[PDB]
Order: sequence, then C-alpha cells, then structure tokens
Amino acid sequence: EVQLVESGGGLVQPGGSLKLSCATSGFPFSNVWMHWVRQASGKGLEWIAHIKAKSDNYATYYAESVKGRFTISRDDSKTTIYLQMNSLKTEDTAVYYCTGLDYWGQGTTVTVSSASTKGPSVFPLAPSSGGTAALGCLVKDYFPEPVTVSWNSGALTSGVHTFPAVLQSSGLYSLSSVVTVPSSSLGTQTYICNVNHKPSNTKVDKKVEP
Amino acid sequence: EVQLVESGGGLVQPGGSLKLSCATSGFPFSNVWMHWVRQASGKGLEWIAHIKAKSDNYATYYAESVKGRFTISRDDSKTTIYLQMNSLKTEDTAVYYCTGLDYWGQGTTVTVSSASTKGPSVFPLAPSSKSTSGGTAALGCLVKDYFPEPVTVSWNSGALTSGVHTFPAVLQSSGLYSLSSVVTVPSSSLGTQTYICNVNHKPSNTKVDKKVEPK
Amino acid sequence: DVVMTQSPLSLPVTPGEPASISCRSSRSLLTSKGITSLYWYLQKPGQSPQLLIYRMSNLASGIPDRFSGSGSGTDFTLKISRVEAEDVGVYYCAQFLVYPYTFGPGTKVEIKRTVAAPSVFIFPPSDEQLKSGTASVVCLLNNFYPREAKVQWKVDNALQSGNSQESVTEQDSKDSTYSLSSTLTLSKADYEKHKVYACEVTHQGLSSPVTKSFNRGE
Ligand SMILES: [Zn+2]
Ligand SMILES: [Zn+2]
Ligand SMILES: [Zn+2]
Ligand SMILES: [Zn+2]
Ligand SMILES: [Zn+2]
Repeated sequence: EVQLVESGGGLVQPGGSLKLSCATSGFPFSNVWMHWVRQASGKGLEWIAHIKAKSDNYATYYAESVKGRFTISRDDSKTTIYLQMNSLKTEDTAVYYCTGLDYWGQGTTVTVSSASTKGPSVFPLAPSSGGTAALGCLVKDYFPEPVTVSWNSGALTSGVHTFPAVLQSSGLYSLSSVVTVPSSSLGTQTYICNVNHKPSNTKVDKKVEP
Repeated sequence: EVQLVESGGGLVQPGGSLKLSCATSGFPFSNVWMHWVRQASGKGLEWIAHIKAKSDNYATYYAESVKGRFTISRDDSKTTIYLQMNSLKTEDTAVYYCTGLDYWGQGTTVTVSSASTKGPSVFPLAPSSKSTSGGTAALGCLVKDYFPEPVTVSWNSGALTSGVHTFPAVLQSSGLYSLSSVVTVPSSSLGTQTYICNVNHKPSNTKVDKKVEPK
Repeated sequence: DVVMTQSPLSLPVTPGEPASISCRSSRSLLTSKGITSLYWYLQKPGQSPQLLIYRMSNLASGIPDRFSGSGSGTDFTLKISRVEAEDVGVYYCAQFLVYPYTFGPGTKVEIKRTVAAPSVFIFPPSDEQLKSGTASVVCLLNNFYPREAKVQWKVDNALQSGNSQESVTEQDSKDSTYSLSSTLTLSKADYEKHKVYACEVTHQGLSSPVTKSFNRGE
C-alpha cells in the first residue's frame, strides 16, 4: 500500500523558518524521484522542488522563487523527504504536497503571516413537523487555517456541508458547518459538531439541540 | 435532497416488541409508496412490508414471515413510516431498511436475543515499528467483549480514513463480540501525528476515545 | 412464492472486461401494460442497496451507460460493458409484481487484479487487557489478493489450534485487495508462560510462508 504523509506545516512570521516532512511507505524508496508542489487557497498548482536518488548524487532542482531560500533533502533510511523553508514570505502561504508525480500526499498547510494563532469559538446553529430541518455549528474567530469539522465523530456524512472559511475584516477566519436531516429524526438522533483547530490546540465538541 | 433515516433498532427479548421509524424529507410525501426490507448478517435481501398512500386507503402488504406480527404504518404529517414488530423471534435479527425501491435509508439493526447488553473494552494495538525505521507501521484498537452488534469505529473523529481497516466482528465462545480496527501509516509519521480511535456502542451508551501511541 | 434465481453466484472479472449477470423468475413478470417488473440493485461493501435498472431495461438516474439490462419474460441479464474496480459488490435482481415481493440471492462481483502478497503485522496483548485476565495476540494481513490465505499461530514453535478467530474485509473498491485480522486468545497465565509468539502466513503471492513474531517482554 503506497502512502505519502506530509507534516510540519503551521504558522510562521515573515522571515521565519519551517521544516516540512513527507514520510512515505509501501514501495522501494532507493531509486524513486520525488517533488514538492504547492497550492495557495483557490489558486493553481506550483512546482517547487525535485530531488533525485542516490545514484543521481541526490541532485536537486528548484523553482526560481524559492532558490536560496528552500532546500529539498531526503533520508533514504527513514523513506522520508524534507523541505527546509527559510526566509519565508507571505507569498509562500499554501498547501504543500509531496508527490512522485503519480501518487500525492494529502498536503500540509503553511501560513506565513504576522498574525498570531487564535482558537475558534464554536456556536450552535439550532435546528430549523415533517420535511427538512437544518442545523449546524458556527466556527468563529480563528487563525490560522485549517479547521477540521466532523459530525458525530464522522459517523454522519450524509447532508453535511462544511463551507469554505471567510476572512473577516479583523484578520480572523469564520466558517459554518451545517447538516440537513428529516425533522422527525430530531427526536431520535443526537447531533454533535466536532471541531479541531490544531494550531491552537483547540478541541471542541458541541451538541446542537433543538 | 432526498433523505431516509431509520431509527429504533436495538436489542430485545424473544417474544418482545420494538417500533422502528423511518423519517423522510426532500420530496412530496402524499402519494409515495414505501417498503421495509431486511438483511440478516451475511445474507440477502428480504422484502418485509409495503404501504401505499392516502388515495389507496393506506393499503398494506406483508411477507408471510411477519404477517400477524409486524404492522407497517405511516404518518403523512411527519413524513415518516413505521414498523411495529410484535412477538419477535431470533430469526427477525437483521438490518431493517426503509426504501421507496429507488432510494434506501442507511438501515437500523434489530437483535432478538435472550442475552443482555454489554459495552466494549477498547484496548490499544501499539505501533508495530518505531519512527526511524522507514517503511510501514500498523496500529489499531481492539474492541472486545460487547453485545449486541453494532459498534461504530472512527479514527481522529473521522479525519483519518486512508489506510483504515475496520474488520467484521467475530462472536467469541463467550457469546460476546470482538473486533479490531487498524490503520497503516509511514513509520516516520509516528510521533508527528496523534492517533485516536473513537468507539461508540449505542446499545450500551458506551463511548470511548483511546489514544494509541508507540510503546 | 415467485422464485428469483441468479447465475453466477460469484463472478470474477478483470477491469475493462465485460460482465454478464443472469436472473430467472419462476413465472412471467410481464404485465397487461407491457411492463416487465424486473429490477436490478447493487449493494457495495458497507452500503445500502442502490437501484441500477428498473423495469428490466431502464437505467436509473445517475447510473453510467456501462450498465444495461435485457430479458425475455422469465430470463433477464444485467450487463456491464467496461467493468471498473468501483463496481465490486453484490448484484440482486427483484420482482415487484406478485406478493410476496422477492429478491434473487445476489451475485458477488470480484475484481481480478495482479497477485499481491500481504504485508503482515503482529500486535502483542496490551498491558491494559492483561489486567483484565485475558491476552489477545493480533495478526494483521494488509492489502492482499487473492483472498485465499492461511494464518497459523505458533507459541514457542508449538502449532496452535482451536484458540483463534479471524475476519476478512470485503474487496476494496479502489485497489481490489483484501485485508484480514486473526486473533489468538489465551489465558493471561498461559500467555505469561511462553516467550515467542508468531503468526505464519501462507499466500499465493509469497514464495514461502512469512513469519512475524515477537518475544514477550522484549
Ligand atoms: Zn445539502
Ligand atoms: Zn490497508
Ligand atoms: Zn406462500
Ligand atoms: Zn501453554
Ligand atoms: Zn513455551
């Protein structure tokens, strides 16, 4: 089973530094070439770096805009590649993927901003005989992205919409997560909003009651 | 969007009674025909009951296997149909679906047994490898000594699904179920991610979150 | 009382290749309006059934052109032109003309793929469980094909029998593999008497059995 798992993203001040990891498994690693590719929110894919294998003397190649700032490296004994990111700029804010160009990881989010981390407040959106009811939770005033929202520990996926976050005039994000259900199920089922904001160590479970 | 949601399943004595609901939404209800269909574990589909609409005088039809024991009904004002099950037999154990024969609900589980409810213990299956080993590590949770089925298992409140296997439960000699849920990850992923298995056993109102960490 | 039969009961197929599932009713399903009351469902692993074809030949909304249905009164055929890995599951015919309504027994579609040996993992009993008086040793076989597989438990090189149970997943809808869990269950006292715990795996993708093991207490 091929797996690529990036980690190490987070929030950093302009000019700061961060090291990303991409742990791999499921395939012989010694002669595989790998890349970092990033994607800003709502924008397209941008190739960042390429690293070859031991028999290529671990040759590396870089996008123009990261030369002299980023370093791609690999540790074959840990079957992992790395991206050391120095002199970070707000333009580096993005989801960073590692990829063989066939398989891709799920990405890790890097935010370069002078704003500090802020955990969200979570508020119920109370349910609104027969027919369709909607309910949700409002995840307000957090930084940076991302937040994870699930319902009933992931057992509830039908009818769920977790909307894109909006950036408010305060510099903080807000998002809503809603689910529609048949009204009669309001009396037979419990509905719990599971919110996780890793950058702030914020974990909130919120029961949304009629 | 069309939604069908069954509820009310659970554990009951032979001879006992239970009432299932199917709440619906997303469509005009007044002239739709609905059914209950059931499926025992590992087995095929068995049509159980059919109920027509108001203009059909709410006519009902039943499988011979349940006639005189189950009653299908509907409440148009709550856009809901019901299955009243009396004189339950062990053979009635199955997942019960509500369906229009195009759309189907997710199902609710009925278990007919003289045994009582028992919540699970949740034990960690520690990471196979360490973090500097490269390659693949496996970790999991063992969900043991529970009755009846079913149990829900998620990882990291549902955020983790890649690499997860939640296995069919086995019935132990003790008459209690056991299952395991595992996840594989790259070894170096260990010690950069936290792994929590979320276990819910509704019949016993057991909810358990178990952090699984390297030994 | 109307009997729905199906053939085959198991259908292995390589993706991209056609598949044909047949159904037979014990009486005609043609109505006075010229409708044939024959319906086809697919139930994917872990999911409720899904309508594919209604009244013998009509494609339900959302269903790809890959799927078609045909038939002659009491014999019917569900046809898949380019089978895809996502099509794994159990296919049912049904008649909704003569009460009591009836389903066929289901035909399980199996996607044929390249042989893939399992990756194998062994988990000792947790200290938490040991406190409860029992010891479960777990052996995981991951992402393998075909499904046939033999797990043998050995304690201090002694072959175990009658004290384990195992469970297999359905076939994966993406890579068409299986996984398997086997649990060896011992008294805590008997666990603490022995040193070497091993699960030995035999599979067509393995040139010789793989053994994963551990020594209790390191
Ligand atoms: Zn919706
Ligand atoms: Zn797997
Ligand atoms: Zn009869
Ligand atoms: Zn012994
Ligand atoms: Zn011994």
